[PDB]
Amino acid sequence: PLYETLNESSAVALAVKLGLFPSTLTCQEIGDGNLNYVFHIYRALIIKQAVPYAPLTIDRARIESSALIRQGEHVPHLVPRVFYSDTEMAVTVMEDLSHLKIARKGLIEGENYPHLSQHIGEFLGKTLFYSSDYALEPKVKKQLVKQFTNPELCDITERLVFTDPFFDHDTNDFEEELRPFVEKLWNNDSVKIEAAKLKKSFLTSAETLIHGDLHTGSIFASEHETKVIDPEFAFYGPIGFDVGQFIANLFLNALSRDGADREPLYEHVNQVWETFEETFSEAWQKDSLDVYANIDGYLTDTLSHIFEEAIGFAGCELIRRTIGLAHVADLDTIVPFDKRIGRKRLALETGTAFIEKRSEFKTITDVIELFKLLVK
Amino acid sequence: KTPLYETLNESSAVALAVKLGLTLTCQEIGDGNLNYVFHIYDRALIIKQAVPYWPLTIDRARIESSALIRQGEHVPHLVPRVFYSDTEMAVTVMEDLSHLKIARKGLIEGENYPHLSQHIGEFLGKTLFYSSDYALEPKVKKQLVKQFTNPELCDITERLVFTDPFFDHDTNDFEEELRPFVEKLWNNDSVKIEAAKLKKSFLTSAETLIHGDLHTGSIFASEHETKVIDPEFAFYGPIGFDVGQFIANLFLNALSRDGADREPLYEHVNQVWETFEETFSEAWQKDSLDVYANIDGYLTDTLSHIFEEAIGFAGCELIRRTIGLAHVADLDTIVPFDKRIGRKRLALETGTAFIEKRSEFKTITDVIELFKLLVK
Ligand SMILES: Nc1ncnc2c1ncn2[C@@H]1O[C@H](COP(=O)(O)OP(=O)(O)O)[C@@H](O)[C@H]1O
Ligand SMILES: Nc1ncnc2c1ncn2[C@@H]1O[C@H](COP(=O)(O)OP(=O)(O)O)[C@@H](O)[C@H]1O
Ligand SMILES: [Ho]
Ligand SMILES: [Ho]
Ligand SMILES: [Ho]
Ligand SMILES: [Ho]
Repeated sequence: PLYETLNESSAVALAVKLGLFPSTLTCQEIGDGNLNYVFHIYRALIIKQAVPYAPLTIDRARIESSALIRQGEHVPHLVPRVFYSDTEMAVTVMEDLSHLKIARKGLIEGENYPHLSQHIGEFLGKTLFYSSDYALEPKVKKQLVKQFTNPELCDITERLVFTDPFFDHDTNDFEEELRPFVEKLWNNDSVKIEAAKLKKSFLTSAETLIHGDLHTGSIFASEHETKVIDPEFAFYGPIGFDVGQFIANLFLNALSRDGADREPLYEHVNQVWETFEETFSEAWQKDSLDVYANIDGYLTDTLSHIFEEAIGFAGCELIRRTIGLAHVADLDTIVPFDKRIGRKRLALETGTAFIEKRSEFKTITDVIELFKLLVK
Repeated sequence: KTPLYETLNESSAVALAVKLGLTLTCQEIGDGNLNYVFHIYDRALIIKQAVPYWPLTIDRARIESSALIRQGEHVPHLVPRVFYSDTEMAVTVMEDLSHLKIARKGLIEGENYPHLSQHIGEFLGKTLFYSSDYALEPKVKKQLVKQFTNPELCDITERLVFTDPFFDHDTNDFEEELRPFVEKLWNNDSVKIEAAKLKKSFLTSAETLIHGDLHTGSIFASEHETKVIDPEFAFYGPIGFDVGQFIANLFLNALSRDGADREPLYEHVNQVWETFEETFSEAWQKDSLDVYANIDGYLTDTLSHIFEEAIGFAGCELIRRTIGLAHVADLDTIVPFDKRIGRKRLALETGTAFIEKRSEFKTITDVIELFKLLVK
């Protein structure tokens, strides 16, 4: 069996064997998860390897490499370069981005990252367009669907984002002071029917190759640079999903802040939708293969559908990150405790509003303005 | 080793039937040029084989065999039994149904087939449910999507049903007397935008394993029996598609008839929707895996979505069959010529109305009553 877990030594040996170094090197394992090692080798390099836990298939490393390379074809400046990949060893050798900070960390420290939304909006519009039926011959697209089928990672999302938070399930994790509001959600038939439909779309709508986990902890940032990483959840899913999960995580950071310190984030939500729409639209007009593409009003109705699902998926992400298994540092580190519970209540209520009202919003401004009203 | 595909003849077809262990006479009775259908007698047997030669791979035989077997697990009384299949030779050995008549032929001859809609409604509700995410564990369903990926047959449909009739494309085929009305369709931006969305759903909504070409020429019928055949177009697609294609073909036959003779067809349109809804609903109650399934109103909204798409897909089928490459004998055999033109103009008009107004109908009766008024 060809798979063997690497260490700092064999990681160095792999790097030299690839001719990526002469080589005089030091290696430190710097990963923060329990299912991947990330080896930093210092010119520098990163080698990421999936571990079986021996649980989750090491096949996600094939998806991740393939996803990163595909993203690199259209937005090379917004993803790490890949130098080597191997499915059997479950390895991706890629560009070192140690000079950057994970965006969630920076944002909690109070960095504002002026270009974050412009860069992520571009990432969203080009990646989501160029792997769609709008951009690709349909027989080609259908092969990519097979190639990026991701049953085990999709299973995590289907459960965590779309199901468990809405019921009294074992995976949930919330303070007992939130229970009155949590049980309010559980008893809300109409929001749950809506969460069901959004889930159905997640299950069935193979529109493009999505990132599948595009939150602020999956992005590197500094003043001038942005890089998206860790596309292990990539599969063919709804266009609105990456847009919505990103947006929710900007709202999650706003909720961790107070007063006028929230404005940079509200500005990020506006600018990211704006940039997504502009970017998707330029691509659509330049590169669409569809005979229907140029019919007046078709791009518009298409964007309206993506906008609506995006808001619904943001609602689920807001709710999921508050009371489910996998939380965010933005909410969990708010102090004092009573203030934390207050803001977590607001994440629940705004997420609910987003799900229920998603088709009523006409612009991103309506979304921002409604959120601001609720969180006053 | 070597390539194993070889075209069968009447002799080698008999030799295979005996080698399988299943004094004989053989006649090839196929009506297309892409398949041979060998009838073997004395008890009887059918052997279908794909021909390589619209050039089309023999891979469709693999789809068809596996689609037939899957349909048979839930509705064995509504599909021919499969005794043997082989992907390399591209053969399906199946139950003889020569005591039955192709439904389109029988309907044009004036057969009414009292149970046709009862039987097709059940086929529709059970096949479409039990292969969906509602019925299957999502990891299981996702592998069935790979297995029934059908790029070439889908390409036919995406072109013929959803694209070509709506523009001045070379595949179209209509009398020059229809041109004023045909060009009216081509210039209709708002209906084309809706055809585009219906297509997008065909391209992207992997909800269930559908038959993909369920018209009246794909069904065997007698007074007491119904059998669905030729699921070569099978893939993971929108639930409403089979429902809508079938419905459109009942309306196509109605248009070929006059006056009081149309009523058994209108009753079939009503009964097939009713029975589909009943059958799908019973299945939903008894066999859903979804925690969301029994939330009051969710089955209802789900059926409303299927109903809407089904009417829009019916619109496309009505138009497609009238002016596209592949016509229907119901319309093309209408006499005299001017009557044929009149009825073909109405198929275009009702199809357009179906596409445009699909979300405004509340019941199947609404659909039947609008059709009746348009074809007075
Ligand atoms: N290309 C890289 N350059 C520098 N550090 C990286 C790089 N990729 C990952 N890391 C570090 O390792 C951590 C975990 O990486 P990630 O790809 O998210 O692994 P996991 O999928 O296990 O979460 C990141 O937060 C980051 O600090
Ligand atoms: N199981 C069967 N029993 C009896 N006749 C059959 C059977 N299957 C097909 N046929 C006959 O052969 C014709 C062609 O079958 P079909 O499966 O529709 O092939 P094609 O894909 O080439 O149209 C049918 O219209 C029918 O007359
Ligand atoms: Ho990560
Ligand atoms: Ho990851
Ligand atoms: Ho056929
Ligand atoms: Ho066929």
